[PDB]
Amino acid sequence: LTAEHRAMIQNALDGSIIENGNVATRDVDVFIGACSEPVYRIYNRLQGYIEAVQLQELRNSIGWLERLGHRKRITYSQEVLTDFRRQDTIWVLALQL
Amino acid sequence: IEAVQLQELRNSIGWLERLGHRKRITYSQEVLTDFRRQDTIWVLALQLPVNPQVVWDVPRSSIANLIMNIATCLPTGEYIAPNPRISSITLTQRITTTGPFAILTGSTPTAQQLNDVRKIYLALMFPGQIILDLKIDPGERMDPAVRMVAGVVGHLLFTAGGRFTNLTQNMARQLDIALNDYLLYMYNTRVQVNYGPTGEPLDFQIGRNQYDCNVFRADFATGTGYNGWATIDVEYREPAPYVHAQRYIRYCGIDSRGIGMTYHCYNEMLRMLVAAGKDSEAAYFRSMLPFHMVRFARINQIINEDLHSVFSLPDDMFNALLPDLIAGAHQNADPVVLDVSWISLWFAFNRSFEPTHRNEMLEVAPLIESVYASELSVMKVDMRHLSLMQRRFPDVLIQARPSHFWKAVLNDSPEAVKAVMNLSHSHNFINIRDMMRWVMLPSLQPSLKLALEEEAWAAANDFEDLMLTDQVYMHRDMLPEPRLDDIERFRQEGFYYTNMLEAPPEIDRVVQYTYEIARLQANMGQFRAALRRIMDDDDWVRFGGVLRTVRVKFYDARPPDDVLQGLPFSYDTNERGGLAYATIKYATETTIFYLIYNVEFSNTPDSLVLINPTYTMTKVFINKRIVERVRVGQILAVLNRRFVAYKGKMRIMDITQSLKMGT
Amino acid sequence: EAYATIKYATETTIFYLIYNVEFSNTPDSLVLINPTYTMTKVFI
Amino acid sequence: AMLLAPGDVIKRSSEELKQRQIQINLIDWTAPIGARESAVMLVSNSIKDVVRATAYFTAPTGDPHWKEVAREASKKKNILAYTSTGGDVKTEFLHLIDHL
Amino acid sequence: IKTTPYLEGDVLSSDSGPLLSVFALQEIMQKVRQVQADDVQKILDDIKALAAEQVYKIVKVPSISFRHIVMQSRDRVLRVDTYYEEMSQVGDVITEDEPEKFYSTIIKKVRFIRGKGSFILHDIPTRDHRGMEVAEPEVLGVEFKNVLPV
Repeated sequence: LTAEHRAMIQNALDGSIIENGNVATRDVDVFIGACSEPVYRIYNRLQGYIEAVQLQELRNSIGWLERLGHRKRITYSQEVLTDFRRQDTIWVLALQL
Repeated sequence: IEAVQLQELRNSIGWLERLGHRKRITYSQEVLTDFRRQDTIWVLALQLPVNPQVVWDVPRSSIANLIMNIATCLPTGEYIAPNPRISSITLTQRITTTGPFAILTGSTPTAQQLNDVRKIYLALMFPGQIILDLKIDPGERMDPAVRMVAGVVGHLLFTAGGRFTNLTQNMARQLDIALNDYLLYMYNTRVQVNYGPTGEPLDFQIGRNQYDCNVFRADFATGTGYNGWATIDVEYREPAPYVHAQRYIRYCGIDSRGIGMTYHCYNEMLRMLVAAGKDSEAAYFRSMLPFHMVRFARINQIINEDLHSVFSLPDDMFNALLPDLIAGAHQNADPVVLDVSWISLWFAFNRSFEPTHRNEMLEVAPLIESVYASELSVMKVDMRHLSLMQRRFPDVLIQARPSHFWKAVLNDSPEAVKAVMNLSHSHNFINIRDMMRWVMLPSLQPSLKLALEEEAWAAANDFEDLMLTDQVYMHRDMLPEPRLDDIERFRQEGFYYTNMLEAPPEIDRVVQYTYEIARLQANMGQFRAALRRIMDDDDWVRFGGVLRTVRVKFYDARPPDDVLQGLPFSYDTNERGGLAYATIKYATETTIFYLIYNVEFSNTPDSLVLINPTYTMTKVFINKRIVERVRVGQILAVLNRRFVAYKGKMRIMDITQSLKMGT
Repeated sequence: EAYATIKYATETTIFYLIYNVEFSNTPDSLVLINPTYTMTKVFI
Repeated sequence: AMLLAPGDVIKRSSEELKQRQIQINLIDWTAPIGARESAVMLVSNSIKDVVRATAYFTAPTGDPHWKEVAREASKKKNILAYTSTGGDVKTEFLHLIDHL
Repeated sequence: IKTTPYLEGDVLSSDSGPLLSVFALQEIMQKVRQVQADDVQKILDDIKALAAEQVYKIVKVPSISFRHIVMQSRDRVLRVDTYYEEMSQVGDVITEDEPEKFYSTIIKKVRFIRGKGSFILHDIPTRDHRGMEVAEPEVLGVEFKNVLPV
């Protein structure tokens, strides 16, 4: 390339700023990139499921696990019942219990 | 220092005596005798009645305040058995009945048992900051009876609900399950039972007459199944020396301000056992009750007496700590959770904490808190002044973020503050919004350090004064050399040289390079070629835009070739086929030098002459008069400042060394 | 610090400079910033 | 429920231990009727059984393999521990096993 | 007041053990470390050192301010200010890439300019003239002992 085109390329590349957003009242960073259509569709569906599951499903899953542990006279670990509420962890629920 | 502040000294010593009569157990020495003079001069560098808000306005600092409080106020102690001389006696006297209590008793602890017991006691010292959770290993084997007895004793040892808690919901439910399991282990004769419709634990009635033991199920709204059952625990009295710790905490509703009193939960528990039909542990608890009561009374005393400082939680925080935990979303106060075993509860039940010696750092706490407050105020004023300075000069100071400002201001600080803030920010995170909220807060602690920093920032507003400048130029010149042919002429004359400019160059015949232009040239590989091309025309190039640091040196012999051939930038060729051909560092070490050659060194000309002629590149124009050629006839003109001093018999004094010396 | 010590050369390098013309589109690898004086010559 | 005790006392106590149909495993060094008399499963001194064990009994004796077993038993978090109080070892151990 | 014996290994003991405060500090640090994963004596002694911090200092003679250099000619000499030379090396290399280094260097320079001027005179040395009392040349801020003989 020439001088003007390379300068324009660098100016365009330096303009990809990073914005701060929220997911389940937790901080995330969002930016702009390029990807194909179906791959982006699958990724967006996965992100939407991750956002949607955080509200109701996994809390009921943890409660049901605790109830089963209460019935079977077995006490579960402290992590699997209290890391639910920890701030700096996102718990993706791939297997609804 | 010239001002008069006797009233401040009287207020400070009044605060001393206020804390002294509040803490009359250990503080006795008072220093009014020295203050009643008129010869010596005191300095009030620090102010004693520190505003508490300044240590709580900083975001996410609960862990740091707790750790510093426990470092500065926690005494040491020992753990004794409920009755001594039981190690030597045979266990045939110790065990006489049958049951989980009989099988458990007569045991001997290990090191981990004592560690867990002291962890339980430490958790009991702090009502809300420290919470307990059960440590469960999936791959272990354990007798049921220890779990049974641990549940039935931990249902009584700790407290839950009411106004404050030191338990999680997990341990509450586990203890309820263990109590339910214990109540239905049938080793003695049979007792009629009647179960309820729903299936939560403890929902049944026992005895010949039905007893609703489902009230014993844990609930944090009122705290029915533990020591907080319908008993007042927090109260208020005559105002404390600290304006944020007006509360007084008591466990069993008792106060020595009397032997043989009980409370509601213990009587209810004993009635529950006597309804269950097991009298052995009933008589056991009946015998052991006074030891339990006296240990709670004296741990109440040590909690209310020693741990009262500025680092204790404020009243609003203490009140709001529990509903935030119930809701499930922590806002500003985050307790830390401590793991513990099963058997630990019973062995902590039998033992009692017996403090023997106090912490040796208790006497010097006010100095530490005042220093901490002053340091935080200094950080606030540094934040404000850096923000204003960045706003003042946009073209020569680069834009930044509050996080970078915080890192820079925390790097240069006493390392106690650095360590505690690092621990606090590692435990809980921060954000830009919290930093903005902190910086627009108006709370400040007046101090000598604050005024000194403010006036120094006022004196340092001139960027050109503090050896930061952008008037750097590159130009090819021939470095002059001493003639050295005539020794008498070299002695008569002298060699004086510098790279300093008496005036900046012309407006024209010069170009300007910024960061992005040089970066583009380096990426394309046309930087040095362009510099050589523009130097061929006998012109100057200025590296403006960003402030640089300039060193200054003096020399007599020839200086090394580094400072003669110094370059404002550094060039580094990168790997082939990358994003750019080479990278540049736009600012490196830049030295201005003054060459004043010694005359006697002409006797050994190897220290003066070079081999071939050379060129010097860098040039700096600075407006200050750093080096001046002055006639001796005016050399006394510098004497124009007025100084004041004292006498040898006069003595300066400060309240810090007076307070730390003790008796 | 009998004023100074000299040692004879550790090694002298005989170089042949053949600049590739393909590098002509990318300067600063074939050009200097000042006129430069070379000293060592070796006769074989 | 099982215990760890040095082999010296168990070598002597094996007859009354077998009388109570308690399983036995050692390593040498050179009227109302109930279901079972005692709840003890076995008594052993082997290092391999410490992972399954739930209690141990210490006594002043000579055994080259008691040090490691005692230390590994003490390593566990929540395990029952009993100590000798002098006097007669035989009656003390018998009372401890029967009353367990 | 002696603690009840406890079993370690297979032997009883009655040792006091470590201090409660040291145990609390180290266990809190361990909890923080295991939280952030996925020496306490140093911080205690550093708290003790911070307890005795001093902001100012007392001096006997003011720091030197100006100095002079001969020029091999009797008519003129060279006067330089020692403050600029001393303050020149206190900084650090500045790069635009990391603003934190730049602002940390600026903060360090401000701390230096604060700390250099924090001094208090106590008792200056002085000599007696024929009728009055005059201070010694050492207390002044100008050094010219090496230019007098020329």
